[PDB]
Amino acid sequence: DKTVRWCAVSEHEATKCQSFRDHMKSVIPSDGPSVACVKKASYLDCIRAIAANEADAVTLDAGLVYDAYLAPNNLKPVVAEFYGSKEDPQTFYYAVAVVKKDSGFQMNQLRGKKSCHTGLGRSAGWNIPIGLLYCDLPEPRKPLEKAVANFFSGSCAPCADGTDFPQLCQLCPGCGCSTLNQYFGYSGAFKCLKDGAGDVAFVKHSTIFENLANKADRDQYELLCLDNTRKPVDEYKDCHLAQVPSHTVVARSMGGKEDLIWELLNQAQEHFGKDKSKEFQLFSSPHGKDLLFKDSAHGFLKVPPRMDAKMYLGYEYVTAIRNLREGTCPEECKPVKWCALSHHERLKCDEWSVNSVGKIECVSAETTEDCIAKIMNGEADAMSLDGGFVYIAGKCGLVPVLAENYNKSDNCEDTPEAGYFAIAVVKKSASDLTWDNLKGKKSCHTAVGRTAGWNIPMGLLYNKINHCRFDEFFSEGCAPGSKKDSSLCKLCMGSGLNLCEPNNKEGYYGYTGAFRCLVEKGDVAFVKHQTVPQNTGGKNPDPWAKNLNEKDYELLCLDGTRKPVEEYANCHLARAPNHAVVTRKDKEACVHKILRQQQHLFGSNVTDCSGNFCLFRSETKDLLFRDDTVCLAKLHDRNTYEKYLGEEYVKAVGNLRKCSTSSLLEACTFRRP
Ligand SMILES: [Fe+3]
Ligand SMILES: [Fe+3]
Repeated sequence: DKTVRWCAVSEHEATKCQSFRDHMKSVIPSDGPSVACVKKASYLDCIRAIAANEADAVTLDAGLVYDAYLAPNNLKPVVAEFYGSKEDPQTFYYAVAVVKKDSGFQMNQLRGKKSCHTGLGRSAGWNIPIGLLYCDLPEPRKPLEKAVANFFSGSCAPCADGTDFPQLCQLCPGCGCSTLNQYFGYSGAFKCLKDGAGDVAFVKHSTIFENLANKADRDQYELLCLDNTRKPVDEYKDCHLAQVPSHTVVARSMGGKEDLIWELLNQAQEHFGKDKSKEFQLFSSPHGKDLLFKDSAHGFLKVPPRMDAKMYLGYEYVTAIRNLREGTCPEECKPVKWCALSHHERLKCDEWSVNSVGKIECVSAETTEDCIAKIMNGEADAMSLDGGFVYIAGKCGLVPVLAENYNKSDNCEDTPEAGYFAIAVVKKSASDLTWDNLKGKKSCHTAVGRTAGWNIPMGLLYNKINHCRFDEFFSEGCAPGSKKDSSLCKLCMGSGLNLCEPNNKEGYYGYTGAFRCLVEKGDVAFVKHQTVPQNTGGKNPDPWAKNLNEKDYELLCLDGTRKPVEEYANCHLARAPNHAVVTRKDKEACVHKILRQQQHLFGSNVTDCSGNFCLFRSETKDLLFRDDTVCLAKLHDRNTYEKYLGEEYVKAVGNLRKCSTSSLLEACTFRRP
C-alpha cells in the first residue's frame, strides 16, 4: 500500500498530521511512503485502533508502550525518537535516585528519609521509584500516596492532594502542580536535593548533568544502586532504577508495517527534521508542543526487529510498572527456572526438576537467543552457554555465575581452567586440504555464534579475506542458525522447518553434529579438541559414529601442518573460554547457591548414572551442559562477561562485530551501545 496511517489524539495533532502528509506528498515521489491521518480521542484509543488495523503508528511514553504491549493489543516498538546527535543519539533516559555524598544510607534504607519527586504520577519521579519500592511500602498500599507518606518521613510530591496526604508536601507546602513551586518538576526536585530539603531526588540521569556545571560538582553527589551500594553519578549506566525509552513509535506485531513506518520517518527527518526546512518541521508546530513527536527530538532510529516491549522497556522498568499496575505483592530462594534448548533438552531438565526436590523448574525455547531473552525478561533464570553466547548475554546485561570445568582434578569446584581448544578437523584421506585454501570447500560448524564452531575460525577467516560473506567463501556448509537461504544451511540434515535450526532437531547442531556433518557431507568441522575422541572408538554408539576411527581424522594447524587429533595442544586455532551459566544480577546469589547444592547431589560424585540422575551425564548431545562437564566451578572476581572471557576472546569476538547476524545482539547493543 505504502501508506502509513498515523494516529493523532487531538485536533491539533490531526492538524499537524495533515500538514505532515501534505509536505511529504510534495517531496516524496509516488513510489515513496505517504501518510494518512486518523484522529482518535486518546492515546488508549489510538492503541486499540492500531490493533484493529484501523491505524498503523503512534508515538508513546514508556508507560503506554507497556500498556500497548499487553493482551489484546500486542503492539511492539518499531521506531525510536532520539535526542542527541547522529554520532551520540540518546534514545533512553535513566531513572536514578540521586543523593548527597556521604549521607549514610542505601536503597534499602530509604524509609523515613525525605524524598523529592518531580510530580505525583510522573514516571522517573514516582511510578518507577514507588514501583520498585511497592512491596517495601506498609499495608494497606492502596491508596498509594498514603502508603508513600507513611514511608518517607516527609516529601515534596507536586500535584498531590495536600489535605489528604499532608506528609507528602513537607518540603513544598501545598504541593504546587505549577512551576511556581520551586521544587516542582525535574530541575525543582533536584533543587530540593541540592537545597538540603530532601535526602533523595527521583529524577533522570540527565537532570544531574544539566543542573551541575562540572564533574567536581557531580562528585558531591552519589546514586543509589539497587544492590544497596552507591556509585558516582557519572556511573548512572551502572547504577539506575530503570532504563526508559523516551518516545517510541509502536505498531502491530504482525503486519505492522514497520519497514514502511521507518521509511516514512527516515525520509521525513531528511526533509523536515531538526534544521532541515523552513517550510515544515516534524519537531515543532504553530498549533502546540509535542504534537505527534517530541519537540526536543533530533531524529529517528529504527528499533531492531528482535526487540519486543519487555526487552525494550527493560526488566527493571517492567517490574516497577507491574507492581503499581497489579497493586499486589508476593509474600528463602526462588526455585531456579532453567531454560532448556527445545524438547530434547526439556526432557532432561524435567527429570532434573522432579529429582531436584522442587528447587529446579524448566522453561523451553527453540533457540539459545530466545532462551537468553527469557532470562533477560524473567520468564527464566539460568542456562549454560558457549562463550560466544556468554559474550552476547553479557552485552544483554546477564552475568556468568559458574563455569563448566572439564579437567579432572581433586578440587574441581575451586580450580579455574584456562579453556578448551578450538580445532579444525579434516579427514586424513583428504590429504590435500590446507588451512590456506578452504576456499570453495564445505564447512561444518556447531552453530552460528559459538566459539569453536564459529567465532574463532570465522574470526580468523575474516582477517584473511576481510569480508563477511562466509557463505560465498565456502561453497556450502552447515552452520545451524544461519539465514535459511544461505549455502551454510545446505549440508544440514534437519527435516522441514528443522533444517538449519540451532537446536537438536537439527542433527548437525553442536560439537557432535558438526563432526557428524564432517563424516557425512563436509570437508572441515570446527569443534573442540575433545570431540573426535568423544565420538570414535565406539564411545558413541549411533550407527553413523560406531565404526569411526580416531586415526581416520586429522587436525589442521595454523602453520599449515597437520597433526593427529590427540595433538591439539600444538595444533589448534585458539583457546576457548569454558562454557558458563548466566543469569540476571538479581538471581546471581540464588543461582550460585542452588547449583552448587545440585551438583553435590547429581554431579560427577555419582556412581551409576543408570540408577540415579546425573546432571552432566555423558550422552551425545551436550544436553543442558556439555557431556564432558566435570563440575561447575566458582568464578571469584571474573564475574562479568569481559572478565570471565578475557581480553583475548573479547577482542576476538569484537573483531567479528561487522559480520554479526545475531538479532539479539543488535537489540541489546541498541539498548546499551
Ligand atoms: Fe516526565
Ligand atoms: Fe563451545
